[PDB]
Amino acid sequence: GANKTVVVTTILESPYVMMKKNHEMLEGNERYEGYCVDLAAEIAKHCGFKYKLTIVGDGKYGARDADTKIWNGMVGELVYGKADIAIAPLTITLVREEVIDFSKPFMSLGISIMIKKGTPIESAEDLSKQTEIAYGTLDSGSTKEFFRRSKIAVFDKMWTYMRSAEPSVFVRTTAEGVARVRKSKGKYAYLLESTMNEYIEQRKPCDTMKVGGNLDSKGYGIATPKGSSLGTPVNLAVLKLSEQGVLDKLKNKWWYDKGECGA
Amino acid sequence: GANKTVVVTTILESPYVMMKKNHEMLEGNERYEGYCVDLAAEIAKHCGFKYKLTIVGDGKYGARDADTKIWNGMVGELVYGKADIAIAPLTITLVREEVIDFSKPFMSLGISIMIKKGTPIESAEDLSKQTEIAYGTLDSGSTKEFFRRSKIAVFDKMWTYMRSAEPSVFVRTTAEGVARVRKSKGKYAYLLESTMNEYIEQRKPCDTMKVGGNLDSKGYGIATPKGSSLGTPVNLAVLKLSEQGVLDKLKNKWWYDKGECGA
Ligand SMILES: O=C(Cn1nc(C(F)(F)F)c2c1CCCC2)Nc1sc2c(c1C(=O)N[C@@H]1CCNC1)CCCC2
Ligand SMILES: N[C@@H](CCC(=O)O)C(=O)O
Ligand SMILES: N[C@@H](CCC(=O)O)C(=O)O
Repeated sequence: GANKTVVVTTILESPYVMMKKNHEMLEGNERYEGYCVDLAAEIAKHCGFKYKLTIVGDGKYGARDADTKIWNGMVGELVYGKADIAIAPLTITLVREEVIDFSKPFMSLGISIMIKKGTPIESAEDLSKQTEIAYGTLDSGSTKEFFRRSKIAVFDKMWTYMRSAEPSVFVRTTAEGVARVRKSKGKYAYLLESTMNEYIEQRKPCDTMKVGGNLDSKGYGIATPKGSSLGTPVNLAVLKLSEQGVLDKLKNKWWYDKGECGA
Repeated sequence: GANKTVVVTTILESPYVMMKKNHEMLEGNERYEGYCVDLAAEIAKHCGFKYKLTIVGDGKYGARDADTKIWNGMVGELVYGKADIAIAPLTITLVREEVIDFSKPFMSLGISIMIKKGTPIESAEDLSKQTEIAYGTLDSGSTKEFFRRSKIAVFDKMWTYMRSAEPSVFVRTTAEGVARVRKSKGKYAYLLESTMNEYIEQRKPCDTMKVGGNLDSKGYGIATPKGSSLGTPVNLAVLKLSEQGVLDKLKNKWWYDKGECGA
């Protein structure tokens, strides 16, 4: 029927969506800033809809429980009808593609290694061949699943270690993973997406580093419930924004214009 | 109805599809080798179909004539019903997305600069600010369209030069562009996709080089006629192959295992 205000699910993840310092001063969409806040505005303008940004209730990206088969996170909010679109750093994966629609990618990324500066690790192979430096991933996301399902020798070796490590090497939020790298004196390395790694690398106190090549190559897509009428126009908008250079401009805005660690 | 032999349109473009040295000895799909030959085999296996590789009649990727509105190339072969699927380095673009279906990307690329080794050019900006070194693109493709439609200062400046340059800076095939770089003594630079640039860089006589960062960021997708039943299973196959590491393995096979210029 007639156009309705679109409910957008997203996640507090820097620099994609961040609470403005004075958010209690503010209301609605104005509380938030970042790459995905800007992207949401652009997509909405190019598709002719009004929208409401909402932070996913459980603070998760989206995973399906093996027993209950229930989806959590942003994927859950789409699947169960709580939100109309997810505009966030949501990784395109096979298991998700089967239950939600994805746009063509608006940003590329790969799994990558974050270290505290001076940590004697250059690669995944290096991590896998030692035990003094612990390492882990975010839970309820595509990185954890990557290791869990990998049949590649090095990554299987890493997963075999991570799943049984004590204390737990897994974290609830990216900020938690970063905090642990920073506070563990080089004895913890964090496996996270290159995009987030490269952002943090240019933030004070300038004490972390991305090392080695990416472990995989993929992208984030804008997600809609399977068969939603929003899917087509949203996909065209992403392609138009890409071709206009708008996506590149926004990356510059939120990553390198935000750089606090020099050149 | 019942499963039918799938007609695959593709293009002779190294290392994606190449005629085996002894092709006149061979018949059908066995005449060809390369990344997209291997990908076609994998996609067909994972989707449960039989197929016939065919080289696009006009040797073009696909562009729409401004007057007649007729599509040429591989895109034309899909649009007019001559082929069931395109498995090739076919760039995902807005204008194409509106007339054909694309899988999620199976390979990333960006527009890039090829020079003869020793050419005093480091960037697009460098090319745009001089006239002694000519430069151009392939015709009937996404790179030419990129420059034609760009509102970005440097690229508009480049397009303004390229469209009126004499003699023509445009070429019919990638091999032609490469031949011209190689034979023009540093007085021609070629604008082509990073994937093709990086392949040629590792081929004898080892006299070309990719310089500067990419001008854009995008990907190739597997294409089907709009609404075709093949689209869904093909897209899942691409994601599965990505997640299994098969796409990375095939890239290594055809780019770096094929490297003739040392380390
Ligand atoms: O192909 C990719 C990344 N990418 N994404 C995927 C997957 F979709 F997640 F499966 C895969 C790859 C590569 C390897 C195979 C699987 N990236 C792609 S394709 C593509 C775009 C962009 C992109 O990042 N977006 C650019 C990056 C900079 N500005 C926006 C933009 C529109 C045209 C098609
Ligand atoms: N982008 C990931 C979350 C981050 C991670 O898993 O490292 C996802 O969509 O699940
Ligand atoms: N991949 C391009 C062809 C190569 C180019 O334009 O540089 C296309 O699909 O049109």
